[PDB]
Formats: sequence, C-alpha cells, structure tokens
Amino acid sequence: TDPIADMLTRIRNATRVYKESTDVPASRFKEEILRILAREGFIKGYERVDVDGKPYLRVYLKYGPRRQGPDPRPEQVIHHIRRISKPGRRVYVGVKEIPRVRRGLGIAILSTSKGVLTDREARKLGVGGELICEVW
Amino acid sequence: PITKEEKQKVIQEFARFPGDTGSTEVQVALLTLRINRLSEHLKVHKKDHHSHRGLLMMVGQRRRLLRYLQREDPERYREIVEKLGLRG
RNA sequence: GGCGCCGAGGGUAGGGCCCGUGACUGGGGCGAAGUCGUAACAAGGUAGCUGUACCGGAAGGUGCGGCUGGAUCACCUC
RNA sequence: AGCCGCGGUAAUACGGAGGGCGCGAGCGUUACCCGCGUAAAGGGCGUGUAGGCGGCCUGGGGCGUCCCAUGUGAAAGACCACGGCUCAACCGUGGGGGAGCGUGGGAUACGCUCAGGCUAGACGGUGGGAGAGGGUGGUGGAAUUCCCGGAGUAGCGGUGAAAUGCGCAGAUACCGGGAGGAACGCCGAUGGCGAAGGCAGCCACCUGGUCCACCCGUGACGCUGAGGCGCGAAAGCGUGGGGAGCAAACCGGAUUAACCCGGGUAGUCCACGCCCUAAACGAUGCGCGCUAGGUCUCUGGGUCUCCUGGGGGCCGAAGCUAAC
RNA sequence: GGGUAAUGGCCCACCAAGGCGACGACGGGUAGCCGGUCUGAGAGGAUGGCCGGCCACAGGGGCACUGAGACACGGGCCCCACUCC
Repeated sequence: TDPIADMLTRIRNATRVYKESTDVPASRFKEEILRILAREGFIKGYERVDVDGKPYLRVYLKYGPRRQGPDPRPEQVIHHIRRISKPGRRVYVGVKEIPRVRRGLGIAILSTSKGVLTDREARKLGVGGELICEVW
Repeated sequence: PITKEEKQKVIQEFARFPGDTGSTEVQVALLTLRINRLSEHLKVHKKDHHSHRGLLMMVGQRRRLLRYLQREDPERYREIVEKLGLRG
C-alpha cells in the first residue's frame, strides 16, 4: 500500500471534478509535501482537521483564471502529478544525477538528506534524495 | 448444535484478564472449537465440500494466529499450543 | 634390478546421445487455374459456436450439455 | 535489393537510346546488427508457502542511497588545445573527466533492523437478517408405462403424405383402482447463494460462507500469489443393481430420383472410485486499497429528504479514434 | 601421515555426518575474457584474428624428470591412428 501515491491521486481526481477541497490521511511526511506544493502554487494550501477524533489534511485545490472564451471549467494548475521512486522500484539519485522537472515550471519532490526538498533546493545544498514525485 | 453458551467458558478460560474476549489465545481457542465441530461434521457428511473449504479457512487462519504469537512472544505460544493439545 | 599401488589402455556386458542412408507409414504447407461434391438446407425458426462419445473413404454428420446472436403481434421444442 | 505493382500490343528496366542522382576511382549483389489484452495474447476456479511490498507517533544504532578526501584501475583510445608530415586516415605531447573498488568522517528524510505506545484491515464477542450453499433422513401431487374390472369399438395414435404400430384381443382419446421409476409446474424475476461446479416441491437436523448494527476486546496476526491438495455440465471406463423417460450407432417409410416422422434394444441413470477439456465469461493477467460520482426501478439490515453492501438502464470528467 | 607451490588444494588411512540451488546446475551446444570497436547518444544487444594484458593448446591422451625461478614449457618417455625411410 502506497499512502503518498494514493494521496497525490486524490489531488488529481479532485481537480478533474473541480472541487474546493479534499480530505487526506494526516501524516508528517505528507504534510511537508502538501506544504511545498502550496509555496509554489499547485495548491491554495492545506489545513489540519480532526474528524471524529481522526486527524486529516484536507487540501485546497487552486485554479487559474477563466478559459479563453465561453467555457466553464477553469484553467487547471496541476496538469500532472505522478510518482517516480515508489515501493518495489526504489529510485534514488545524486546531486549530480538530479532529474529535470518540467522545464523549471514545477518541482520534483526529492526526499534529500536535508528534509523534503525540491530539485533546486537539493542542487543548491548539494544533496541527493528519493524521487518522491514530479509535479507539473 | 452447540456453540451458544459454552463460549463464555472457552473465552474466560483463555482470557488473559477479566474482559478479554478476543486475545490471540482466545481467537485461536474459539476458532479451534469451530474446527473440531466442523471436523465432526465432514466425518458424517463427506459429500459436503463447501463446509470442507471453510475448514481449511479456519485451519489456515489458526496457524497464522500461531506463527504470529510465536515471533512476538514464544512464551504464551508454547502454552496455548499445549493447552489446546496442539502438537504435544 | 625386482614386487605392489596410484594411473589409463584394451576387451566383454547393459543403457543413452549425435550424424548419414534404405523397404515402408501418417500428416501438413505452398503453386494456380481445373475434376467432383457441397455444412450453414440461402435466416423469426432453420442454424451456428465449444467440448466429449459413437459412426464414415471422404463431405462431415450427429446426440447431450453450457452460451451467442436474431426477432416480431408468434413461446422454442423433440 | 523490399513491397504496391506492370506486360497479353504498351506509362516506366519485357530490350535499347536520349536523360538524372551519387561519385575522386566507383557503384553493385549477398551474408551479420539495430508494450499491451471488452472480440490473436484469461491460467477452470479456490485455499495457501516461498517471495516482495507493508496505516498512525516518538527514539536509537545504523546498512542502502547521497557528499567530501586519498590512491590505483595507466598509457592506449574518445573529447579539448598545440606541434610535426602538415591535406588527412595518422602519429606525438599536456591536461581534464568518468563509473567502479578499498579505507576514513559526516548525514537521516524514505526504505531496512529493533523497542514502547495508536488502530480508521481483519478476527473474536453480543444481538439480528437473507438465499435452491452442501449433505442426510422423510413426505406429497400431476404425468408416463403395464394389468384386472366396467364400456365401447373400427378407427385411432402421427407429418403437409405415408409407412410403421395397434392384430392373444377388443386398442387410442374415456372412468376408478393397483405396482414401479424418474423428473420434479404456477410463484422462478433485468433474481439470489456459493470457491468453481451446481443447486430452485416442501419440512426437520447437522454444517459453511457472507451482510448489517452498537461498537467492548485482541491487535495489522495484512494483500496477491507459484508448487501442492480438492474439484466442472455432457462424456467415456470398472463393480453391484432396479426401473422409467429420452435417445447418437442400429431399423423402416418418405423425400430424394433424407434427419423430418415412427418403433426402438445396447446405452444414458443412482452410489463409490478413476477422470477432470473448451468453461462460465469476456466485470479474469489474478487481485487489493483509496479516490469522482446524479436520477430512476429492484434486493438486505438499522434508520426513515439517510447510510453501508449488490444488479440493470441513461449519463458527466477522463481513458481507448481504430467496439463510438 | 608424504610431498611441495610451503598448508587454503591435492594423495593415503580412520570415524562421524550429508553438502549444494531454484535470490535456478551436475548435464547438452556455441562462444576465450576484458579494456576496447561499431551501431549509437540508449546503452541494449552483438562481435572481438590484427592493439595491450590476463588464460588454455606440443596430431591426440597420460605421467613426470628438468627446476632457486628457466615446474607439466621446450623437450623427453609410453600407447593409439597415420606419413616416410
């Protein structure tokens, strides 16, 4: 069972149907993830909520302006959201082997040796980690 | 025809403490009681395959209940297997 | 120099593998127009699909059982 | 060369000429290299082991991974610059780099190992519900076959025809009773249950699986899954054995010049054992968890503009153009 | 225990007991391995007689002297097939 993938998935299906928010299982490693995608713009932000004593991490799906012409469905922000390094197929890389996000327009969540950072934050501090997932 | 009152005895027999009605020992205990009952059934209804399947279900489940208590605490595991007459 | 063993031949018996050839058996593909015959009887139905048993030189046929499809104002059955 | 394809009186290499591309000699033929399943590709299905991956919180050691330092793996050779023949294939000189290995130090997020705590998966407890789950033991009716008794009797049972059969008798459609066996209507319904098969007159007993509710307890003891083990309609095969219906080989009429109809034994049947394919279905690469999601009809539980768990019909997003 | 490259093999003797694997060999077939070369940028497959290093092969098979190292090489000895005298 993969908690991360299952999480990033909800985020996707959340935008497809065009919802205001989506609840997810509260987790430390997940919190940081959602936190980063919020500092960039992929998501409007998140918040902690305890449902019947159960902690969650409902996130706010952010959307861009209106389409070019008479058409509802606002312009999406997260055009994609998959994971690379996952159970079974562990995928690790070094600072000199760091991947390449979608032409800067996005971030590649890397579980470096200095906390959950991105492709650049890792390149700068010169640290490598695990290819959590690439968002764009 | 049984299985309705005798449970209280079986449970309170393997109950590690007053109120315990589902411990690893209890689960296996009550589960074993079912296997014995089912076993006494197939011997009469050999042409009964369905229930025969459920037999391996509890037997397979029971063994799993054993291996667990084994790697977690082989102390109670040796006792439960003895109090149940399982492989003396 | 002599004796014995470690070694390796050869010979005998049994089994196996590879290569080449002969009386002879069965099946299949391809080349194309032809010989002969014809399963869907040229379709609600009929029929067909899959499998096994029996039968025939062959075309195949046929019974049982499990599914398709078709269809109108008309159920499938031996 | 490979492929589409050309000629039978014409487009071109069916032949040749004029023409054209490449070319420093050339060009040519031949031999060697370079994800996905609803309809080619579903195991028959199920229980499980290896194995691999494993919800939440804190901490420690610390491997894997990442980084830094040193040395070798050299040279050769590739890359960069320069020189010498100096146009190059070349050669020569210097330097940079790389993955990998060994030693030492640091790092900790995730994974890995371990300890104390949580359970939002499952199991167990209590209280309930639905179905042909399976097996065993009884019980009831229609219909079919045969005999006797009553009666009548020349025609009837059948296809569009007819033959066949009925012919001890007095048949067949009539009435009542008796013996045997098999299959078991209306309700059975886009239904339901079960591991698959398969199972549906009803009733009792043994027994399995599954759903729902309050929500205590033990505590992810998990999920899938190759061998192995058990097992599928009809079917053939061995032994014991009774009866009935139907029925392929068989027999006959007809048609023809055939499968429809009639009779019909072997046989099919029940139980044990052996055997166990294509199934079904296409919702099967298995399968699990989460996630999106409205209305209508139907099923089960507690509630009652509801929710959990199935089936069918019409969608929206998205996927697949190639079933639209 | 003998012998030597100086104990990890190997040869002889004795007692006990199994060892290895499916995260896949004992057997069959071809290829020598690597740096490296070409396709290439993809690094996957394939090939390797020339260049350098590391191994095996003296017509074949076996043993062993030689021997600091020139140690199963050259060469020598024996047998089989075969050529010449």
